[PDB]
Amino acid sequence: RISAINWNKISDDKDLEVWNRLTSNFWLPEKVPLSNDIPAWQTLTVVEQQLTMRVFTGLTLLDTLQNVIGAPSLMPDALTPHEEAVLSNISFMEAVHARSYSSIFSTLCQTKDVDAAYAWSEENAPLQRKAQIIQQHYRGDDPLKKKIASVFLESFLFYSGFWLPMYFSSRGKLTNTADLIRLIIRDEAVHGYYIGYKYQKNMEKISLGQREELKSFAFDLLLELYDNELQYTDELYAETPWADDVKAFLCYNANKALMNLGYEPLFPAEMAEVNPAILAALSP
Amino acid sequence: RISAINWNKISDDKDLEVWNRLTSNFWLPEKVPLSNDIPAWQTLTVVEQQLTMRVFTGLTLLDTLQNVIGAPSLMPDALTPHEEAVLSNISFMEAVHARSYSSIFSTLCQTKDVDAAYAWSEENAPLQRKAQIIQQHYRGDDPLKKKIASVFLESFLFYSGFWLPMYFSSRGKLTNTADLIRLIIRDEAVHGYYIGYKYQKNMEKISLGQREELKSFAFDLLLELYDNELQYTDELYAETPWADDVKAFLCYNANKALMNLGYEPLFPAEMAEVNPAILAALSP
Repeated sequence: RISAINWNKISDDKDLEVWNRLTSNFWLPEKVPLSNDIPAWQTLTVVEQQLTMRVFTGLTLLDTLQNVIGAPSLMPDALTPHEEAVLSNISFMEAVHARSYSSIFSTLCQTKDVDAAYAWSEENAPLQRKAQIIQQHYRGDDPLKKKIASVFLESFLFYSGFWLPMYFSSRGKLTNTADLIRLIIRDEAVHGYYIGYKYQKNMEKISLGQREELKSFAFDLLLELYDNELQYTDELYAETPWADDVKAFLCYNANKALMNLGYEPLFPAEMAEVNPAILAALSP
Repeated sequence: RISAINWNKISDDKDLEVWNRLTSNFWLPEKVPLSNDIPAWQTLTVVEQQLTMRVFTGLTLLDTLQNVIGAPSLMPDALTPHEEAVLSNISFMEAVHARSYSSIFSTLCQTKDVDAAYAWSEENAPLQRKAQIIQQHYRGDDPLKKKIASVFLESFLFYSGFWLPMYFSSRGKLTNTADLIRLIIRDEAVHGYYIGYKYQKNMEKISLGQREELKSFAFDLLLELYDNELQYTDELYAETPWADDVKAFLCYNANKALMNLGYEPLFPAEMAEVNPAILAALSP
């Protein structure tokens, strides 16, 4: 029996707070003057241009997965009708994120190179492995594992890719593209926070034993994704000097993903130390 | 095997056209200065105020249904990945529509009266009947009937309710609320058009016999919804002089719903003649 939603009877204030944050943060890639990055794009080497297109196709895959499978898989497990509505917004904004990479490709890149990057992503084992792992949990019957997987997608699995536009930005290149990516991050960080909040809400109702099983599962999953991401990073950044920097940014974000789920960080400061210029590019 | 969406390889230009129309038309109820309708609200009679709250709770139910069940039920039947993305936007904007009625209630109405209207909608047989009929098709296994039902929801079933704010607007009352409703209509008319377009695309592939069965089904369904809507209208508008005007507006919109599916109108001009002031309020 479907009932008319009532936003003046909020059972969890967080639902309204996040509804408002996400909807007031609405944007489209057309609002970013991407074409002003053409000059900076021309100063990149062929290897750097290839890297960027490969990175971006990978991010597109993850946003597409989150739009088509991820956010919708969370809907049946919502605690409130307002959460269900927030999830529809999350799903829609994931399609906006995905669409934005095509906006970048269209402005900056040659079609032959973009198509090569799409094909490379179809064949890349580490990329397909992380897509597969997350998808498996979204298709499963355990609602708490779906939320863990979602938080790891939103707060960890994009960041090997987000590093690169932030790096270019710190060097005064592709600054409009970086503005777009910062809009994506602004969404993803709220998504990871909210879904992690809901994970913790749902955990309030389950047994002490299952809580212990899930913490242990969360740590194991993150370690496995982390290992696979190191491999993905090596294959992306091989012909650059940046792999170590990317890896430190992975550890930094891995700790945030854990904190969104309510867990202590796994990665020590010496592994998660990000160049101040990268941090400055994130929050300019 | 999920693949990264590519918006520079559009297989149907309509998908991009509608993506752009709907996303560029993004709005939120907070952008409408609803509180400026408080004075006009105070000039309405108790009977007129009750009518309005009842009308609006009914519309909220239908938007909630379309967000939670309707638009998502169409996703598995999409012809293209871009259509899937447009459907996520449609679903999200239906939640925005639903949320907007709570914005109106919060600004203008007393909570005790709003709650009475919600309860009245739970008990109203004609309202629950149209929700049930549409929901049955959304839960079925016939993708073409889902689209027919959706077009009738978007291009017909809201209009007994949309009449009232358009009427008030023609009389210089609740003009900000009417602006909000016009934003809702702007979305619904595009939704009905696009889903009707897709119905016709999908029909290109089916047998002559099934096409005949579906036309006959569409006419029967619309006649049945029409009869039920006359009853809903009688129960809403009983203590007003407006029932006949509302009914003519129903016939007018019924013909548009049919045209969105590619069919000829059923209702003759003498049944579908809408007061020019109402038409003017729709397109001011």
